Amino acid sequence: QPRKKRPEDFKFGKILGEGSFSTVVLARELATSREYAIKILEKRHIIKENKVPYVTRERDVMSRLDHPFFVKLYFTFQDDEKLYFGLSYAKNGELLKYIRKIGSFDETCTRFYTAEIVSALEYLHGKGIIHRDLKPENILLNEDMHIQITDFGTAKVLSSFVGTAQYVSPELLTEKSACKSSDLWALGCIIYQLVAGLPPFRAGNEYLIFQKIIKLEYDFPEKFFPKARDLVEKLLVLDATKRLGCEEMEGYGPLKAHPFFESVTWENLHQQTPPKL
Ligand SMILES: O=c1nc[nH]c2ccccc12
Repeated sequence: QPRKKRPEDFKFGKILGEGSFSTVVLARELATSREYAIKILEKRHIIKENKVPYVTRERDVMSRLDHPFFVKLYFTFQDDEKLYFGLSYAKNGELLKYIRKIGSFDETCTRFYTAEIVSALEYLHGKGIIHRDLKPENILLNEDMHIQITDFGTAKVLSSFVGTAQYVSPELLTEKSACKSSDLWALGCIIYQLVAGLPPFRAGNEYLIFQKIIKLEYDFPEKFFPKARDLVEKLLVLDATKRLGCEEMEGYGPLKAHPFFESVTWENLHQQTPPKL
């Protein structure tokens, strides 16, 4: 393998994202002129707040991913104060940006992007990995407008944590337990948001959102594609063992065979040209 990279190998540019424990900065490697999104984490702050297990798990999960619809981890290094993770740069930003820009997706764009997300989840879940915080903010778009799912700090590897309120599955609120089917619940919220323009469970504060989620209190706009509504109803199901895609429903085959996806070719989505948004 190549000798470890270091900060001096790059010219750092603009900040791409900021979290409580990390900052992602666009960087151009001098020897190659390649651009990477470098996630930078301060060792002191991680240790102080007991985040070592999360940072360790994020790195370890990313190392295992080798699929076009996921962030790729190219390299890591550290200096005295900071860890550096070299990630694929998703030039077009967040799916959420496009939702806002255009309001809501037509049926062809909903179908295509939903199919990429389902195909990515099939790969992720086949590895026994659960994302636990899936949402349009961490579904990025590459230069070619294919998805690149990111943000694995909170993932779980199948042999505690609660993600973003609007996408939280009822079982987390009633058990503190997660599973693959929790990602599928989030998928149901995302589809709904692509079609309606907004997430299904909304309210003034988290407490009230949580109330709506555990009561399955949401509804569909009249202009909701009927087949997409049927799919969303089969995903937003309080009983986690009855969600389309979960093991107790015999997995991804029946999900991928849903009528909403009739015209989808599953085998080579990454090779297909995405519908203009
Ligand atoms: O461009 C990115 N690629 C991977 N992860 C990210 C996280 C935040 C902002 C950008 C990125």
